[PDB]
Amino acid sequence: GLWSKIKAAGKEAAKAAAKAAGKAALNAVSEAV
Repeated sequence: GLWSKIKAAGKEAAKAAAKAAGKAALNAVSEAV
């Protein structure tokens, strides 16, 4: 059938921004308190 081509990259793409994004978020408000 097919051995895929862009799977490890995409699976790693979204798996990073989402977390790294909310990261600076907590540090932001947690710094204003």
